[PDB]
Amino acid sequence: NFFVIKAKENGVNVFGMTRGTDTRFHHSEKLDKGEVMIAQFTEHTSAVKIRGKAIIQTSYGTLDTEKDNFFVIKAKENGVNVFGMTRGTDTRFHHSEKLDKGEVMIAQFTEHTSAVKIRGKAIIQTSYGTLDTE
Amino acid sequence: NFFVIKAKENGVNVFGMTRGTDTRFHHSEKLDKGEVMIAQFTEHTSAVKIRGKAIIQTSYGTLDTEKDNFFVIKAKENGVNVFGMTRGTDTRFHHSEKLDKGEVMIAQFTEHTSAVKIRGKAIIQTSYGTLDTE
Amino acid sequence: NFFVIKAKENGVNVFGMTRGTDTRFHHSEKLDKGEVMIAQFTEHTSAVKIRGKAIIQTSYGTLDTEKDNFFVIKAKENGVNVFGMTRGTDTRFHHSEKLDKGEVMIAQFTEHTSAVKIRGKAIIQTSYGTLDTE
Amino acid sequence: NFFVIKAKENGVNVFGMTRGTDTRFHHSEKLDKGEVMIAQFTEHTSAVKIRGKAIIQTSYGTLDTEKDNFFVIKAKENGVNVFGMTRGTDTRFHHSEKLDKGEVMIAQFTEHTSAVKIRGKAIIQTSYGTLDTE
Amino acid sequence: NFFVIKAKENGVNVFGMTRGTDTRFHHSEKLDKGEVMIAQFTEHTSAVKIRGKAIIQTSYGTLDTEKDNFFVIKAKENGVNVFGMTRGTDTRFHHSEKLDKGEVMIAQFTEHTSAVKIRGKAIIQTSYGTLDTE
Amino acid sequence: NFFVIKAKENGVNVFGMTRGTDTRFHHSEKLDKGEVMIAQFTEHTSAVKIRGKAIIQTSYGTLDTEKDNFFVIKAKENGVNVFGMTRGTDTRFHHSEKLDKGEVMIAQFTEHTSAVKIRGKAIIQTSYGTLDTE
Repeated sequence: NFFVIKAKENGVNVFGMTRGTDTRFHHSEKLDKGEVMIAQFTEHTSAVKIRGKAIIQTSYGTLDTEKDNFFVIKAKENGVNVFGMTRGTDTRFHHSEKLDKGEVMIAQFTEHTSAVKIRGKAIIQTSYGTLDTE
Repeated sequence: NFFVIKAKENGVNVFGMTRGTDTRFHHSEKLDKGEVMIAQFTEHTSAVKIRGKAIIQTSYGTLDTEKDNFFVIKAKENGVNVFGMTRGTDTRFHHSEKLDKGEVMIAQFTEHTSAVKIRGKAIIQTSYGTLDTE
Repeated sequence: NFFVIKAKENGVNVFGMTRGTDTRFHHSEKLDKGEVMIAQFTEHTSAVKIRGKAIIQTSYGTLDTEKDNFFVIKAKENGVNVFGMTRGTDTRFHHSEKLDKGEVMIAQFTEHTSAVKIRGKAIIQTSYGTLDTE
Repeated sequence: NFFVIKAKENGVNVFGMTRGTDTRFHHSEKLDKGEVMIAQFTEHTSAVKIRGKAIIQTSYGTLDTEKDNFFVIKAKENGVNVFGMTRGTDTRFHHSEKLDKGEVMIAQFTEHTSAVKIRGKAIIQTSYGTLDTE
Repeated sequence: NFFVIKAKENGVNVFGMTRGTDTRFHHSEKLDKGEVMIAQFTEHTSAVKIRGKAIIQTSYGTLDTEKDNFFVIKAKENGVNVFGMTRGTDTRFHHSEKLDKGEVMIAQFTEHTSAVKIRGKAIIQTSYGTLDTE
Repeated sequence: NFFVIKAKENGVNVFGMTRGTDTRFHHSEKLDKGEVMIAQFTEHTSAVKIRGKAIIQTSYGTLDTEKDNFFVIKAKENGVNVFGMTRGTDTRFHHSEKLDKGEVMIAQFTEHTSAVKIRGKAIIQTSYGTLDTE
């Protein structure tokens, strides 16, 4: 599948997360005002972290960064965190991702992870609908 | 497929059942108030047992723990039990699962089981609709 | 595919027919009042015979035993019979199944049978709709 | 796919045509009043000829013998004929089938035939709709 | 896929074009008044040229010869021509087909051709809709 | 998939871009007034550049050159540019395409490119809807 982004300012950033349990950012894009980005989910990148004033658009609908298979998360407040399961018999929440207010995250479901856990107040969108932490 | 859970309290628990006739719980999660969980059905886990005050959401609709392919069961009362068939020529109800009032169960259909039998008063949801024991 | 049953009394029975031309019953279930059953069609069982006061539910709709791919039959009266073709060049109606008033039958289409013939007054449901013998 | 027939009298007949250019009838069924028949299209039988007072029902709708992929033909009058093409470079109308008023024909599309031609007044039904010779 | 034709006169003709860049007519059918034809698109025939007073019917709708994947063309006037691309690196319009007023053409997309060009005034129908040269 | 073009003048041009990171134009078509073109996306051509007064029609709708999976771009003004990502670990915007006011571009998603970036004011259409740079 694919997604669409639009920039409301200069400096809107994109971080690509390495696919797998070992997670780190390999890119730091910079988008000027009026930018529009189109991209896929690849074997190298199963998730994307968006930053800055931007508009994100996907199959589940259109999301705004400022307004108060795969899945969507929008951080309503600061300190928002996320956790990931390790597939297989060895079971534990491997990582504790972190996000700030207004940050957005998107990720597919990988052979390395079968479940996810979230912390902080945030909005969630899926192929089934939407879900708010409050 | 996938499912979504939301926690209304602290201590909402998740038990993963080992896939196959040999059934036992390999995990005991703990969810605080405001938790949200997303997970898949895996070769290691064909069924899930949910416990505590929570909201469960699936393709068949949205279910509440307190309000009075794969399938869904919601225990309306205490003493609710479930049974499973053994696939193949050797035919008999192998186990007698047990559930309490307000407990929820979800399970795929496995190569080890072709049919299921339920006891106690409960609610059932499927790709076809819903069914109440009363 | 799958089907759902509900019991209105004690003693609702289920007979599984051996897949193939050689047909006989390998099981005789007993369902108490309030029972609910879920099962698949398997290589070992291509058809099922239901007996007793029960409610049957499938993709073609919901059927009642008392009210006056695969296919559905409901015996409106006693003496209802069914016949099966033998696939291949050797062509003849191999068997003459029998059913009583209120009895229900369900069966897939197998490599052993390509056509079926019915006798007695009965109701039929398919992926296309419903059909009454009268 | 499949089809359904219902008999309005005794002696409703079914002829199965051998699949391929070499066409002849291998069966002559007899249906009493109130009969109902269900059958498939098989490698041995790509077409079926129906005779007598009967009701035929398919994905394209419900047809009556008396009222004035695969395809459907209903003979409105006597002398109705049909012709078949031979697939491959060798091209010619191999046969000239014949039908009487009220007769019905059904046939799949085979590796031996790519096109068909009809004569007499008749009604035609397809996955696209219906067509009358008049 | 398939198509349907109906004849409004005697002498309605059908020309089958050889599949590939080398195009010539291998057949010249003759249809009397009231004829109805059904045929497929085959490896031997990727396109068909229709001539005479007839009614053509396809998934894109119903067309009349007199009224003023694959694709459809209807010649509104005389001198209508069509051209075909040669697939691969070697690129040029290989042929210049010709059609008269009221003539109709149908063709699949082949490994030999990836694009087509038309000349004269004509009507076009596709899986997307219709298009008129005027 | 496919697309349709119509010419409003003489000299409407088509440029085919070589599939892959190495991009250059292999063809320069000329379309007279009233032209209509149909073509596919091929292994040799993953994108097409349209020039001149023309009407373009695709699954996402109908576009006009003058009015003020794969994707669509319409240059609203002069100086419009586009950029492409290089798939794999080696990550950078390889090229900076350029377009003038009224120019249109169409391209599939290739194994060589996973994302694209645009510059200038333009209109975008996708399987999800439309997007304007303003």
